[PDB]
Amino acid sequence: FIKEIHKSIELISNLLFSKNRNEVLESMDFLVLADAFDIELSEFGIKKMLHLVWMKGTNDEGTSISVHLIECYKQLFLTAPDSCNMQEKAAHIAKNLINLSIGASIA
DNA sequence: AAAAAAAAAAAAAAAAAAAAAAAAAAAAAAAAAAA
Repeated sequence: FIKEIHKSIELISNLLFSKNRNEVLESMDFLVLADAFDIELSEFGIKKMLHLVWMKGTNDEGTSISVHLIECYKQLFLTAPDSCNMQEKAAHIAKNLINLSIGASIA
């Protein structure tokens, strides 16, 4: 089942760049639900979410791709467990933001 | 607080109009021959 889920992550990393809006949105929700667990290649899928910052649209109904990407990365890398103070809230946020740019390419 | 209804968007198939290309017919011009 884990091998088939990894094949699924490999296919959803390609389906992120489709033309339908709801396909991209449910693909992003699937990758967020995978990375809420500790699936190994799921992080790779999250990297291909980062190139969804460019696809813009002035439609103004539902949630767009970038407006959903803000919420996805906010839940992933901009939160901490709520038993923390204000100080280590910012420390965990800054640790996640620093670790987001350690093993990074130019793109 | 949840469910139902209405509106908008998406996908597939079909139809209409315009543009381009092809074919046919008619007319005009030139040259040659005969009385």
